[PDB]
Amino acid sequence: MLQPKRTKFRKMHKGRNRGLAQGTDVSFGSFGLKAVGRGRLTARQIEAARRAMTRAVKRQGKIWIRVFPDKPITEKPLAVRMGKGKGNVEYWVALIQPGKVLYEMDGVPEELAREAFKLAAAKLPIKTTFVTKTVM
Amino acid sequence: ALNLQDKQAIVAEVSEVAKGALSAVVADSRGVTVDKMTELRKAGREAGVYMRVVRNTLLRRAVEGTPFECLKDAFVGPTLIAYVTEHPGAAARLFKEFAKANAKFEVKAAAFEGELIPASQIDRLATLPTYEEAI
Amino acid sequence: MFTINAEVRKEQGKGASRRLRAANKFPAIIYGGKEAPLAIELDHDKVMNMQAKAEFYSEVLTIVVDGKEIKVKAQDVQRHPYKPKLQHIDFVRA
Amino acid sequence: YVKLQVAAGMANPSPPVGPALGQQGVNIMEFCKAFNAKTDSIEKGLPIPVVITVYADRSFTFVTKTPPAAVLLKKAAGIKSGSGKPNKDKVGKISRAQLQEIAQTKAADMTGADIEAMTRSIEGTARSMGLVVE
Amino acid sequence: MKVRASVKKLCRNCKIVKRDGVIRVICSAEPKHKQRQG
Amino acid sequence: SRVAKAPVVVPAGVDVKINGQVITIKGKNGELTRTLNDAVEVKHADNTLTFGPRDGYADGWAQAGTARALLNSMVIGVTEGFTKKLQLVGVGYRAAVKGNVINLSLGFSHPVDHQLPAGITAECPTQTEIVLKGADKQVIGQVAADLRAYRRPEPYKGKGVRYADEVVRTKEAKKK
RNA sequence: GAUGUCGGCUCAUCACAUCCUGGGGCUGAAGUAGGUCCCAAGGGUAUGGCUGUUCGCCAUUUAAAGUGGUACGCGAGCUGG
RNA sequence: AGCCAGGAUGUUGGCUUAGAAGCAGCCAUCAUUUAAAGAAAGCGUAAUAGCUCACUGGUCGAGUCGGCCUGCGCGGAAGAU
Ligand SMILES: [Mg+2]
Ligand SMILES: [Mg+2]
Ligand SMILES: [Mg+2]
Ligand SMILES: [Mg+2]
Ligand SMILES: [Mg+2]
Ligand SMILES: [Mg+2]
Ligand SMILES: [Mg+2]
Ligand SMILES: [Mg+2]
Ligand SMILES: [Mg+2]
Ligand SMILES: [Mg+2]
Ligand SMILES: [Zn+2]
Repeated sequence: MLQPKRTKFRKMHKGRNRGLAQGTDVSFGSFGLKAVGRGRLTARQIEAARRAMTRAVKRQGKIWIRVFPDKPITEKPLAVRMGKGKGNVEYWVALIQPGKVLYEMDGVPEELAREAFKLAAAKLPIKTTFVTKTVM
Repeated sequence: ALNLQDKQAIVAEVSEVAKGALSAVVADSRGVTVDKMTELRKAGREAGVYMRVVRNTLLRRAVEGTPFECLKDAFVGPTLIAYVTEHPGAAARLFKEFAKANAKFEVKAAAFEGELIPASQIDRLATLPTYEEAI
Repeated sequence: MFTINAEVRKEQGKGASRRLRAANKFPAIIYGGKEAPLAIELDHDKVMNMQAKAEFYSEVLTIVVDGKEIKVKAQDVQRHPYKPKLQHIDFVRA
Repeated sequence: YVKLQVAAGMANPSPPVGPALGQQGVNIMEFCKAFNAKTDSIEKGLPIPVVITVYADRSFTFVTKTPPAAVLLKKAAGIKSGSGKPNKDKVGKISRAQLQEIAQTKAADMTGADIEAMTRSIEGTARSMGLVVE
Repeated sequence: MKVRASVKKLCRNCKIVKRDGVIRVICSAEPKHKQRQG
Repeated sequence: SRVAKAPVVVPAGVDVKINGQVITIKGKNGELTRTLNDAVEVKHADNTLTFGPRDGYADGWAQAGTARALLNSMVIGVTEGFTKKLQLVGVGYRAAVKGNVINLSLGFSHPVDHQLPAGITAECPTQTEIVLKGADKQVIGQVAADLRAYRRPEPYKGKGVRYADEVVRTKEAKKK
């Protein structure tokens, strides 16, 4: 399960998630799983999808995860009123904008990468598309 | 799936064997197991006969280059060719016994001298002996 | 030999370029040499199918701008963030 | 109509041939001695395949076939049992002169036209059992 | 009969058919493959 | 469309009567009448029937193919006729015909008496066989389905009323 | 410048995510008996031992002893544990 | 697309197992006759058989197949007077 090993600060402002992604090309592998939607990927979602694609390719080829859950998410438990400090960090998310290549793969045929990426996509909260490496 | 490169090559291989052979036999082979066929392929190679199943469209193309351009009207239904490249005869006799013993099929028409032989008059190339008989 | 039909752009900027893409067209630029850069508009479907061949990015292409023929090479490409569409192309005079 | 593989000079025990062919309607003492009387010419320690042809009146007629391809490659290489994982584990070696010896014997059952066609058919049986051509 | 939001062909003998505005999977080989979208 | 474009050959002895969308096909084996969908334009001429779409109707070609298919089996009906054969499987399962009524013994407390409709006739060559005959392909199919419905083939022994051409797949009972 | 709280009693009324009865598909459905899902709200849907209890556990029934909404239905209707 | 016909030989591939013969598993997956036929996609047998597919010849005679960009719809869709 992905998580920053250490951070400058424990907690983070909610912020917003406007714009289009940086890192929209297949940069390391032959194929990629790209975000078509906007949202938050949790470390558990990223791990579930990584497991699905890895089982599918029978741990053959190579896999790259282009996303990193570096944003801490706090939560207030039940029977706790408003205020009295910012809540405790429970989990980590990556902010996703339309166009991010989430995962990459090579060393496997296209048909197998499409199937492995189909299985991984079913674990994710945002709509995705299958992408291939291009000449420029 | 057969490509045009494949189709042209099959016409070429059967057009070459058409020129060299002396007596050619055209017949039906629908409803006959591979056990009896591999038995007629062993009986064919032995008698110097070339055995093939070719698409009737591909045959009308290999036969257009003369002298079997009369066998056209026998390229309707499953077609099996018997090209005798070594000694005229062999096939026309081999097929008649295979037809009678197995009861299936009928044997379409035979060809020799660049002339058409009907289904009833195939007794002409069935009574012919050896080369090798004049001595 | 790849032959691309283009028209010179009568406009420039954000508004004009988005209007082109809404009309199944896309802007592109031709630069290099002593000549002034030439801002052009391309048919999206025609150039999209062409660039699917790896030869588009290696070969010398010919852009036909009002009868005139311009020998070029694909320099850079701005692709749509997630759709199989082209946003803009840079051509360098060959 | 059943197919079996019985020894050169052995035919009678219950576990290999007994109720396997006896359940159909074949005489257990009539076939067992008529088979060994014809396979007497066949060498000791060589499993010979036989095909049974039975009719409506419990009568039978058999045609003796040449020893199997996976059978002759064991005595030529000097092995009792083949490899558990073929092409992953080598269990023996057979020369080009030994490949033509098995092929000349198998000629009565083989579909091939030439000697080179029958030799390649024995080459395939050797690779699928772990025996390498040397 | 399996009733679910995601109805698919489960084998070569499965057939997708729309009967009275309802997507169904009808199978000639396996009764367990019979589906209704709902 | 491929069905609609295929003309129906009306043989010698078959009379065809067209009153707009109403078609009457008379033959040796009886008379059949059908009202075709308004989207169907039927043309007689020669010894054939041709079918086409009617302008302004969105489903014309799909309708013309149905109309074709129907008129083709009407022609076959009034000449050759149709035959549906059913066979009874199971201990005590027997059948008999008494005029236009099929008496069926199918393991129930009361024997079943099935009244045949106009144009359908039945004969029992065996106590375990029902042969239906008629001009209407739809009505003969309906009667055969109705008779089969009294005891549809069971999956454990193949018992019941089955069609002669029916494949009844059986299965083993749950183990232990 | 007051909208009486839990539980019970009495009297109910609606929903359906159905407990029983009715129809049906699949079953790892032989039968009997079940499992699961679909359709169905017409009616029907225990009495007791303990505890203020609702619930729960227990005894013995029943075709069954449904789940919820109604100011956690109901004190200008009763009770007052 | 449908329909007619074939779907063979070495061979029951080797190992394992009471048996594993395409069809419990494990490993290999060539070669021959070929129009084509996987050392076998599923059902079946105690194991065989038997049924069918991948593939191919015939028949038929003009279209057929499923990805992309998009418009509008369909299911997913149960609540209490
Ligand atoms: Mg603006
Ligand atoms: Mg209905
Ligand atoms: Mg007041
Ligand atoms: Mg309901
Ligand atoms: Mg469930
Ligand atoms: Mg009620
Ligand atoms: Mg009970
Ligand atoms: Mg209350
Ligand atoms: Mg009071
Ligand atoms: Mg076809
Ligand atoms: Zn199915």
